[PDB]
Amino acid sequence: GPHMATGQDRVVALVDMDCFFVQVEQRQNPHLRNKPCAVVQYKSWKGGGIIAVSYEARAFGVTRSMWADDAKKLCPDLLLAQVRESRGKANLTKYREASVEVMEIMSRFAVIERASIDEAYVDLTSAVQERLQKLQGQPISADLLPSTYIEGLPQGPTVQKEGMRKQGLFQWLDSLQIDNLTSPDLQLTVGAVIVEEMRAAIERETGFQCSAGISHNKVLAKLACGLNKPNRQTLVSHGSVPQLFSQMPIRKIRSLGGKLGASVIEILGIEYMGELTQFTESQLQSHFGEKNGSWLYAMCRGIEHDPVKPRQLPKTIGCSKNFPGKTALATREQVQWWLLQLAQELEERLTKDRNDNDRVATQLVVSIRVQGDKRLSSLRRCCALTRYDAHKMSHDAFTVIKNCNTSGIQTEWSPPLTMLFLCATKFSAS
DNA sequence: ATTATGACGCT
DNA sequence: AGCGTCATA
Ligand SMILES: [Ca+2]
Ligand SMILES: [Mg+2]
Ligand SMILES: [Mg+2]
Repeated sequence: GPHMATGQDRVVALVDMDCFFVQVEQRQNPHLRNKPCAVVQYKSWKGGGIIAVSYEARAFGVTRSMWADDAKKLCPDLLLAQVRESRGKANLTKYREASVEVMEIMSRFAVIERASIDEAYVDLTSAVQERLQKLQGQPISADLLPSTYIEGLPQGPTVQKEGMRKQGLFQWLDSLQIDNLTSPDLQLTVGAVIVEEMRAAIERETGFQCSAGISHNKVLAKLACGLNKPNRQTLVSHGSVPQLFSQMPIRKIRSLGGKLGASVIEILGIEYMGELTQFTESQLQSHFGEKNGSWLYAMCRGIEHDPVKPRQLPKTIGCSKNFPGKTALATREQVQWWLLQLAQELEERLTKDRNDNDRVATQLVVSIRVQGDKRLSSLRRCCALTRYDAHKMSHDAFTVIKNCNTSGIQTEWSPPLTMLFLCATKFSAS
């Protein structure tokens, strides 16, 4: 009743760049614009592995993780851009720098949490309040929401996509009560107005297009963002949740796409998020633990409290290379040479990070994989990171891992190494 | 032979 | 600490 929290206290958005690495390459090379194209890494093995795909190329069935040679079978005219290679390995600097461009623009509008290289959560609660004041009970025009979808509308008693969008928008705005500054639906709507403006700014100042979700929390905002891509934004109201969740596979909700989601489905014998409402909080805790159970109980009702953390910079700076199949490292000279290549890229990124961001990493984490192990990482060891020097870091990395060498011969390395990873962590102000 | 990352949870 | 899970291009 009057004491039941509805999780409508905040306005939260999730902004996600459309086919990000592709857009970075298309800005640089106009010949790639408005074409089926993809970004690939390496080239020798099956034409390279695809890591990003334009919407034009997706229409042919091209996807992430596909070999370019196979993608070319679906899309003969597919254009490719290759990730830069430095020191024998893929180098993602261009994309990291493009990400910074976008994150800095978003930060002008509100506090953001960097969620990945191409997405950020935005806490719009305060900005919405401000804007509501300037508004002075004034109605919100559809013209202010030119790329917004209202999930679940239109409904009730045109055959084009943009027509449906506008019909839904009209029904929503027609129902809106603007004299109530505390109406959660109004708050979301003003949130959407602001996100339109943020998205226009990103495009104007970078050339990049993105999509966005606007709701009352991070999980719903993230889900909303994916509902209408590319180049559009979607508002998911509290009221829209029961219908939305009634047919939403559990695995679509962030954090349930893996083993836990699978167990929820298996143990409870359900398929859709909405079916969770029929269990008690204690029942859910009994199966999935205290934390996950409480989270599930609230989430299936559209409620979640994870804050947008004020963090625009990554917490770690890492460098990784796989050495698949026959390329696995089997000699000490090999292992040392590659530890050095990695350490050299790490040093470059760390030094730049110190100058830009006034901080210094203090821990070096070294991880390897050995041939045969099914896990992504076989062994993780840490040592002190006291100086930004590539020769030192690589020597230290070798020191922490050298005991892994089963070989009776000092010069040989067995079992061969299929992955090396150096990560700088535990930053302190400087 | 997806790869190269990056955040957070468990014990 | 070191391992595991889930997620990004
Ligand atoms: Ca994206
Ligand atoms: Mg993304
Ligand atoms: Mg993606």
